[PDB]
Amino acid sequence: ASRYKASTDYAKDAEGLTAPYVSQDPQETAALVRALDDAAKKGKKSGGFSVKKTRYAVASSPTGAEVDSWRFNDWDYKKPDLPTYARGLFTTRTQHGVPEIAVRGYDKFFNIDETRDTAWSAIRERTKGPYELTLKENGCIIFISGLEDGTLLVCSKHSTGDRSDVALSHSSAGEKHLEAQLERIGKTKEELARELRKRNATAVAELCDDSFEEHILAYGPDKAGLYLHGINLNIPEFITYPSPLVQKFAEDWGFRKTGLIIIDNIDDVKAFLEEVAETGAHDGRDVEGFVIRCKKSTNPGVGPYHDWFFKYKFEEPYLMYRQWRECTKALISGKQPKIKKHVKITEEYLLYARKRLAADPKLAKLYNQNHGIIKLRNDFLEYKNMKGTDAANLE
Ligand SMILES: [Mn+2]
Repeated sequence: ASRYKASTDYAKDAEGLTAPYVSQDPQETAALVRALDDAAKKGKKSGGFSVKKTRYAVASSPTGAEVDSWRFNDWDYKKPDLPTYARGLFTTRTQHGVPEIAVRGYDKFFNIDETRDTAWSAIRERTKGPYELTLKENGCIIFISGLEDGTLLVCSKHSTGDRSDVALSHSSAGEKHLEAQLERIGKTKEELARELRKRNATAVAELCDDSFEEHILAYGPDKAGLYLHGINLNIPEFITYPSPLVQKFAEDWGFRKTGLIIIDNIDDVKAFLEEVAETGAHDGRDVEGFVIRCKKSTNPGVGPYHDWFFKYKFEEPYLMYRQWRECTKALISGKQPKIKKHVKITEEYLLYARKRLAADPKLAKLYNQNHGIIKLRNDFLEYKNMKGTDAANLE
C-alpha cells in the first residue's frame, strides 16, 4: 500500500484552513529570557540544564538591532520541564524596548526508537492523526523572520551574519538564495519581513545546493534553492503551520516546496514507511527520509495535544553512500579506508575511484571539501549499471 504519492499541489486546496496566530506576550517572553539567562550561568548549585547564549548583531538593520542565540546541550531535550524545547531560538529587543522572540525553530525531534516516545508502540498509543509525512530534504536549516524595524533576519541553526570562523556562513548563503528568489517573483525583502512579523512567525527552510555544501543527495543548479518545510509561531511553546499552508506560503514567496503525504491511520503510516525503506526511493526519486508531523499528549489522558514530530530515516542505500564518501575522503589523505559493511561492492568502488583520482589530482582535492561526491558515486553506479539500491543488497 505505497499508493500514496508525494505532492506539492496542496497549496491552493489549503483555501479552507486558517494559519495559527497568537501575539507575543512580553511578560512571558521576558520570563523565558530570565530562565535562559540563569541556565547560561556557570557557577550555580541548582537549575540542572545548560544553555549557551550568543548575542548576534544584525548587520542589515537600521535600528542597530541585536539578537541572542540560545543553544542547549543535546541531551537536555530528553529532560522534562525545559522552559522551551525549541532548537533554534533567537530573542531580541525592539527599538521601543519590548522583548520578543525573533526566531523559533521546531521542537527538537528524534528518530524512531532513539527515545521512548519514538517507539512504534508509543506513537500508536499517544499520538493522533491525520499524520503528515513530509519529505526530509537533505541540506542545512535556515530560519527567516521579520524584525520590528522591518529588517529581514536570516539565521542558520544557532548563527547569523558573517563569522571569522568560516569562509561563507550558512545564513549568508541562505540570505543570498532568498534575495534571488524574491526578485524572480517581483517581491522584496521588506515585504517578506513585513509579512513574517504580521504572522508572528519564523519561516523554516532547508538550504539544498551543491555549489555551497553538498550532502548525501545532489542539488544541482536545477534543484538548488530553499525548500520550505515549516512555519512556526514566535512563542515559547511549539505551534506550527499544517503543511498545505506551508506550500501556499512557498508559492507566494518563491520557495521550493516540501512534498507531503497525509495518512489517517498510524498503522498505515508504519506500513507505508517500512515499504519505502525497502528501496530508499519514492515516486522515482531517492529520499533520505520523512518527517512525520502529528499531535501528541504527554500521557494519553486528560490534558495536552501539542504538535509533535518524529523522523523516519532511510537506512540504505545511504549508509553505503556515507561509507563511499568517507572512504574516498580517507584515501585522499594518508589513511587506509575503513570498510565496515558492503565489503564486496565497496572495494569495487574504491578500485574505480583510485583510477579516476590518479588520472587528475584536481579531483583529489575537490573531494576534501566535497565536490564530486555524488558524481563519483553515480559515475560508478552506472559504470556497473546499478541503482544504488541494488548495490546495497549485493552483500
Ligand atoms: Mn539534515
